[PDB]
Amino acid sequence: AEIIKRTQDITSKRLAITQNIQFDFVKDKKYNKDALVVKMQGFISSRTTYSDLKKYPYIKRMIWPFQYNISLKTKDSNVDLINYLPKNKIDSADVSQKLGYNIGGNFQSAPSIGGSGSFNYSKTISYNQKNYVTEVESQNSKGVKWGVKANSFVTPNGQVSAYDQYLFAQDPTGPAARDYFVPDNQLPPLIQSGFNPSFITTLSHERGKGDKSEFEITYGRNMDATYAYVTRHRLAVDRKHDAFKNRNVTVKYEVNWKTHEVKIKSITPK
Amino acid sequence: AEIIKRTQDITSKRLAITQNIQFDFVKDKKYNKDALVVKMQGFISSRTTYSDLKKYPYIKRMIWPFQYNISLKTKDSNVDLINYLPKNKIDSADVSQKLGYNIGGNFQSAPSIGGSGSFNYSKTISYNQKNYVTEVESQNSKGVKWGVKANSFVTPNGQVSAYDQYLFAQDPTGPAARDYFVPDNQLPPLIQSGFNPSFITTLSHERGKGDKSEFEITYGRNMDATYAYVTRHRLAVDRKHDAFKNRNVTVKYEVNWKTHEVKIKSITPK
Amino acid sequence: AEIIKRTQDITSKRLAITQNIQFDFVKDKKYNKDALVVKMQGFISSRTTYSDLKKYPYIKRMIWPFQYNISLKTKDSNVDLINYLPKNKIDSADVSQKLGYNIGGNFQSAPSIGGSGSFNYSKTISYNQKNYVTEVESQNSKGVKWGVKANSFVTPNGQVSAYDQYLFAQDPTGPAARDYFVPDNQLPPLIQSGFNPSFITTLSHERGKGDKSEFEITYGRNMDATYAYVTRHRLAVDRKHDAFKNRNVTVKYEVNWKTHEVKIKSITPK
Amino acid sequence: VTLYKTTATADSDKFKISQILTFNFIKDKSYDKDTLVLKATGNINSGFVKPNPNDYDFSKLYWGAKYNVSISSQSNDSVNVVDYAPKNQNEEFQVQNTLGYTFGGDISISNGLSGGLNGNTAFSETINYKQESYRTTLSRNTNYKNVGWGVEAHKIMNNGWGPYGRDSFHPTYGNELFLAGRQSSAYAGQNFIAQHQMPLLSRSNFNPEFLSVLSHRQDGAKKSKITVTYQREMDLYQICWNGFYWAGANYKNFKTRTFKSTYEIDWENHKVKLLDTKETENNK
Amino acid sequence: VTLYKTTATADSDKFKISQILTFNFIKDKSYDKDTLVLKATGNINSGFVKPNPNDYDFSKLYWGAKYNVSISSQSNDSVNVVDYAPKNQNEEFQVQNTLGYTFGGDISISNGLSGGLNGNTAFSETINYKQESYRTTLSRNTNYKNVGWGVEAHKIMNNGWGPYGRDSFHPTYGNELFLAGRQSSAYAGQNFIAQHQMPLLSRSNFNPEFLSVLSHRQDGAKKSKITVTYQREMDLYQICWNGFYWAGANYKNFKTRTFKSTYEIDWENHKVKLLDTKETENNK
Amino acid sequence: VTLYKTTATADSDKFKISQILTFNFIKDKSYDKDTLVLKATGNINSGFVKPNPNDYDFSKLYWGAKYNVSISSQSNDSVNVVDYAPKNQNEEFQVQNTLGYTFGGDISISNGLSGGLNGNTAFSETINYKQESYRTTLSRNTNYKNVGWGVEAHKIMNNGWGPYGRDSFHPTYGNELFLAGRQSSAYAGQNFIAQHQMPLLSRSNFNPEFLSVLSHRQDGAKKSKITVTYQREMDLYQICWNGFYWAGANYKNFKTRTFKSTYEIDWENHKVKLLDTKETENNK
Amino acid sequence: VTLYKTTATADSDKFKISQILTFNFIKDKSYDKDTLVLKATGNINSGFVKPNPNDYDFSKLYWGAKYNVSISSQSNDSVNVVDYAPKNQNEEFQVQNTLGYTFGGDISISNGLSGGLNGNTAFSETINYKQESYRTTLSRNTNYKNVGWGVEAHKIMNNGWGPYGRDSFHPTYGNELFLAGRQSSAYAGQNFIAQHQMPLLSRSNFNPEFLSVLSHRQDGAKKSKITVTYQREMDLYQICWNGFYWAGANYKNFKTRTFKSTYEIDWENHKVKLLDTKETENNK
Repeated sequence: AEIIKRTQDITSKRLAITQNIQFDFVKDKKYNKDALVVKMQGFISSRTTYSDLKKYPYIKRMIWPFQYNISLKTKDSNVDLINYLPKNKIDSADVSQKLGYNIGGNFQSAPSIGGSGSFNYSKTISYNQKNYVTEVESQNSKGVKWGVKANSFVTPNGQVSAYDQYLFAQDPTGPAARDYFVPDNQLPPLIQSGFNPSFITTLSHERGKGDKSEFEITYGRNMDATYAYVTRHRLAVDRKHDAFKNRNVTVKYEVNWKTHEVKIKSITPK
Repeated sequence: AEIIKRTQDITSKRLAITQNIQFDFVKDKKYNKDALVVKMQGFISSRTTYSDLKKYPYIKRMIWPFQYNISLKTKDSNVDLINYLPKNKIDSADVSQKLGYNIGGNFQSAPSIGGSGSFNYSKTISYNQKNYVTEVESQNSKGVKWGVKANSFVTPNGQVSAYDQYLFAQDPTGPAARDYFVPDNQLPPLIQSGFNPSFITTLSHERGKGDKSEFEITYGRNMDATYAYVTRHRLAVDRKHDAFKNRNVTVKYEVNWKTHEVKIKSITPK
Repeated sequence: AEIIKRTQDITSKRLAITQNIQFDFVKDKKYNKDALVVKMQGFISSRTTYSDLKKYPYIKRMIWPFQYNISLKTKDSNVDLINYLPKNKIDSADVSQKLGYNIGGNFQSAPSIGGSGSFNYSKTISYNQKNYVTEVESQNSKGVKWGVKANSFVTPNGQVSAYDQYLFAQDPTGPAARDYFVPDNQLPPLIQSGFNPSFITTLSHERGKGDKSEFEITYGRNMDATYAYVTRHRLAVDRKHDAFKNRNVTVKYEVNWKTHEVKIKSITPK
Repeated sequence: VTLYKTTATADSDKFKISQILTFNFIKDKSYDKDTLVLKATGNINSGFVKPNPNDYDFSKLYWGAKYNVSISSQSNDSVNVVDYAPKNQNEEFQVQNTLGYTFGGDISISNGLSGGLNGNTAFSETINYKQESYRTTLSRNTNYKNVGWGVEAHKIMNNGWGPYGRDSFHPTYGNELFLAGRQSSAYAGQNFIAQHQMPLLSRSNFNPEFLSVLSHRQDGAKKSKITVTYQREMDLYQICWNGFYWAGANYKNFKTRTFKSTYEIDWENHKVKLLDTKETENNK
Repeated sequence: VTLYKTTATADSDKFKISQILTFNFIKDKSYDKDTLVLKATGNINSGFVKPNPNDYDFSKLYWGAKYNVSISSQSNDSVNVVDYAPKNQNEEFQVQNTLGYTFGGDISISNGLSGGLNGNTAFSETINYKQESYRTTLSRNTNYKNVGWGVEAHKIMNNGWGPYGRDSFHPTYGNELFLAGRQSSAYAGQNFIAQHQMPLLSRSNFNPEFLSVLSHRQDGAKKSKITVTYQREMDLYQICWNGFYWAGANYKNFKTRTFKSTYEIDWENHKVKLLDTKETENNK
Repeated sequence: VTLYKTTATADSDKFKISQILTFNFIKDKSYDKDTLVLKATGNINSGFVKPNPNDYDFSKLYWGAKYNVSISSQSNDSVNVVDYAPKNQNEEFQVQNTLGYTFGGDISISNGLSGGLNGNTAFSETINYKQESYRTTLSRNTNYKNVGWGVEAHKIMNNGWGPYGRDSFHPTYGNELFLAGRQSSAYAGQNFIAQHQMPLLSRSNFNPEFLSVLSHRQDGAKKSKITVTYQREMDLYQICWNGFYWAGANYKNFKTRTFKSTYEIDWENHKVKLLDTKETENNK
Repeated sequence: VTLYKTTATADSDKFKISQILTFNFIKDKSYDKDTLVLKATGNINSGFVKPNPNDYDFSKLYWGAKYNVSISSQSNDSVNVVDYAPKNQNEEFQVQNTLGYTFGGDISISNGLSGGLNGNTAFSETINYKQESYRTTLSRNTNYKNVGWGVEAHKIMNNGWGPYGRDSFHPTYGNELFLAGRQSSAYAGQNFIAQHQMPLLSRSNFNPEFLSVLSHRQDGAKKSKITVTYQREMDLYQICWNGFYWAGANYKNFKTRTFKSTYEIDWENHKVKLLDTKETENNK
């Protein structure tokens, strides 16, 4: 099964997103059609920033990536999406359930005679957690779209949900914006640094109906905003979900299925 | 070791049973005789149904498969059963046993002096359970018969035995027959949907004494019946074991050991 | 990839240190340069000794190896250190953290009614310990130096730190020096017998600029000193860290990169 | 053995249902028939509809409660379904039975001597098993020319509460499946659990991955037809405030969306071609 | 596929920083470009400075708090960074939720009868995860011609105390990172925890082991330049006696030492040669 | 090395005992003799007989308590039994010895002072092992021309009660093996435990799977005889009501059914043929 | 690479010490010297002597407390010891530090209201490690022409008591290593623990299994000499009754038995021949 590989790499200065894309043309002679494996990698900066509100400098704002956006799409009618990873799965958990009884007797030199009776129940559920969960948000024959969503985080007082409004806020350790929020060592890599996507799509292409197709690969972020300020000897914290949505870069690749040539057509934004 | 494969598939509309049979003729030149590996698969519907009694509509009846029946038999004197799976096995269990003592002393500023003495014993037995247990019910040189029997089920208040008469019954959530019995999500797949058998037999055949044999493969069910009704502000539940036995379909296959040909002869019922 | 092996072995009577060195010339035709894998093994005696102080015979001294010294160095500008093992690593630990609550009620026939409320926290950290930890103390293109340092020891009533000043001392079981210190069976092999080093360095060598290089391989010890004596029916224990440092033997090897010849040039001390 | 591959796809953009079919035609010299391994993948959207947050005393949401997939040949053709995956699971669980006994005595000295004796018998049982939000079992209509699966909502945990299902019934609070608070002082349309707390398959997309093995007679038609159906059953989950407490109710398959596609299978040339499609919208 | 190997090195003896670069040039006939797998190893000293034991009321030490490595090509050349290791970890942990209930009753007999009952509801959660002294995450400046990593002080345990970090803040005692005793009757320069109790990377040497994969156009220059930077950020940790108790403070990147080296890469002959170096000492 | 396979079978329809013998003849050039690997499988019914439910004060049942298999050659021939499986187990178990100590003191302050001191010493032992309903050990009659096995009822659990065996003896209640209730207000023939609660081998079918390796001299007879015996020992389990409580008793091998078959082994042509059979019914 | 094997043996029937030496001569074309892998096995009896049961107030036994093995070449020859096994262990153990905190309050109702508050802080440490009756470490005399090992009594458990060693010292009871009872009303020669309770190596036979790798110069002598020594140190363990309690004492290497054998190694023909032997009996 002969493979013909091509690579393309490009960065959006504006959004601080880097697409690292591998294109593997698969010449499977047992297969009815042209085939292409697209490996979608790279780096999407978290772009986590801390600032003072303009109009209200006393109010402190942390902007951070709640969700990372990844998709691959086409308009070419000759092209089909025939496989993709990862896919959505049915969640699983280990369960342990216990039922018990105790029946006791006793004698004392009071003198007294004592009886006793007892019943116990317990259930334990056990499961794996990820900082960010990866979900297929839509897919069809022409494309697929994923969302990598903030889920749950390890904190010194247990796990905390990403949807908890007091998240990342802290009792200020100084006057600056940063000090109103938890330090770097309490932030997950996907917020402290960013996301390294790893997605894959297999695409077929009908023969004898044209040599060229166009692929749109979109990387991006949905930023949340967390606000903190001090009033009346107490800390007030608030949260804006979907504060800045679809902060996305779209790169258009042109694929020639016959010459096995791959060109970058355009990028938005730069 | 050359193999010659044949397949047959057939369904009994009447009983909602499907036989998926693979026939593998084994030409082992190190072996003294003709050989045949019969792989017995398919789908036997649970046929779980809920109804009102005719004479007494207030009485609610759940009919369900207590046991699934599987067998393979022959009349050909030239044929021997030389292997089969699964076979009956000796049950095994992990045991953990503990013996201990405590000897305590104490002082109080009453003042008083106290003594203490204690002895502890505990035993834990640990083992695997299946919803349905598979047992060889009979076997000889001309055939073998299995019964896949209801055993034990996971319930929110521990495990429950299949022979528990109150099984599957519940405090009615409505007037209909179905509402007097536990929902689908509390039923095992072997009752909610049915059974996918997986059985194997190896058969030998003497040479130079005739080319043809007849095999009878029987799939089926033994249905139990669970009754529920409301009297005096209370639920009365009863159970009929072996309510409908040997609800079986028999398929006759003709095997030509020389031409490696396999034909369906007949089916009862249709 | 052809290998050309040479070995050298030598002992310093004075220090009771033995260098067992394997020299593997690697003729990798895919590689731009000459290559040499130096496997540094042998035996460094602990030289653990127990003595009476000269000036004060009542004071008992145990001398023991706190650290083992290992290094490999060169002056040949044509030679580069391109790999070495082991390397320094980031320590890792398993953590288990638990948060819980209890809410109780109770009734008594006094009659009385009772309530209860409770909160529990626990954290468990779990990790591996070595008697002696191996650290890269310095390394560059011309050499590398390791220190194998006393870390932690198993004793009754828990683990003890190597830096604990009362270490190895005991209530005397006799008048002799040895009796003031723990028996052999409570000493780790690295103190009771000694250290068997296992270190590796890969070295490159530029071509056409000279055939010969000189390597200095230094094995050795840093001895601590533990003092014990009896005063006023009580045991006084003291400790001198770095009592005898750099108790080292240095062996000069001459390597001819063309003839694949390896000679021992000198040894200090004998 | 010789192997021939191809693929076919079909979209219902309206229902957000999509079929990816992968075909492996196997010519096996030891076998008197043609073999076809057919992998069914793609997308079936849950059809999830958020509740209206403005709803006050009464509110409702729709959720993907069951997914049905089926693969069929025609009654008049020589094509049988000989094998498939997954099959119905004869479930297994681990049991631990413990019996325990303690006996002891105490003594106390004061002005007056005192004493005592304590004895007790413990027994218990622990069961260990796997729990899944959705369960996959075979369709009862499965036969020699048809295999189908139901991927149905099974054990759904609210928070520490549950597990709940499509028919969960509390005598007072009804079906608490997605009920946030029994006594919550909030809008009905805001008294559902958080979307993110709902199982993936109820609110997002199901990605099926089924397999089937079909057989075809060599003396049969060069071309035959295989019918693949992707379907979602949407349940109406609703809650209401009676003045004192909140109660819930789940109405099953209150909405249905079905995507049937028929494919022309060319057994001779090992090609496959989408022939017909059927998009059926049911509403109660 | 054909493979060509070489190595290059560069030392900053002054900073005790050293670079070992290992190069694998891959000619792959199925690929229209030149490939370069580049392993970056060697040494970056922590720059650790012991505190003065003679210091009485106030004292300070310096420790290696963060290490930065980066690998780059030039903006004007055809050389891209297509892959690397390690990548940012989407962290995973295990959760165990337990709900429990016990109910029971007691009785006792004498002249007069007595009784009772006890009932309790327990609930709890356990989380299980990996804890590391230093954490490695990607530099935000990473792009199509540059990859960089920050190996930063993460979770540092004093003894049973901690975990502490660069920004740990107690309202009274400040940053207790390396503070030995809150109420210690000792010299400030002797009230730091033992050197050996400090994490390896804070006091000793970091040995990086990073990987990068670079691509080069065949129509491009025969020779190009790759820039490799090894750097340490040293923090000023200080403690002081206010008369009643000890307090601590950590000042980040109060000192910096950077070793930048540029290598000439000969893509045609598969040779590599150290071209330029830059040793930068920053101090606050 | 050359290998020749064949099979032979023999049925006792009356006893519901059946023998499947599988033969592997091995010609090994490095060995001066003929080798025969002989696998013995098939069926031995337990002979289980249900109790009469109409029985009132006294009742009985029969159960398969032991299975005997043996494989033999003749004293006058050159055929030896050189190896077999399974062999007798030198059983292994895991042991945990724990010693523990706790010591503490308490204080209480009011107008008047109070105090105390508490101390305890715990010690214990835990053993971990495998428990099987039926046990397989070698027949004492095993020798150079004969191997035999006894698959005997070993550790049988009533419910939480047991383990019981063939000889279990309580001074009052006797053998409680299959006794349902000590004080049951029911018919004797209904006071046995449920059939399904009984071990598989007591009530159903034993499926043996034994192996033997036999050697034959090349100068010996072309043809020899191997004798294979399948046998069941049935125990009489009975219970009775004495007016106050129920008691039980187990009578061993009260019934016996034996199926002996002799096979002609043709060492030259590597054929096997059933020659003679013997069906022996013993009753006490 | 070419390999040549041989073996040599040597017995001291008197001491019940026996040497089995296995030799692998390796001709390696990539290596400028001759290689010899030498496995040393066989038997060294413990020299165990049972105590006299008739001994009343005082008694003694002898036990194998340490085993020494060594392999050597001659100072004048070209044969070096380049490698061996086993080597000294840098021991590893697992540590678990747990910190815990509980806080709670209670309330109760009567004529008068009552209350309370409970709070506590737990901490602990668990260590996990392997314990062996006898320990193997290298001889301090090991050098470039000699390797030796000491297999010494290490951690010996009486019953639940211990672990004890050669130098264990209780201020009153002395060394309790093999003392059965502190206050036993029995004969001294019957107040030792049971023979079977003693570790295997103290009372039975040590079976060494050591390995060494030796190198030989090609320009050296065709023939050289290797010296192998097997030795046992026997300790005198004694107990005595002082009138009130039993006390014990262990005297080390109170007896010694040594078996030294010299072998002629023919490097050219790859033969080995026992040359000389030396049997030394030491007694204190």
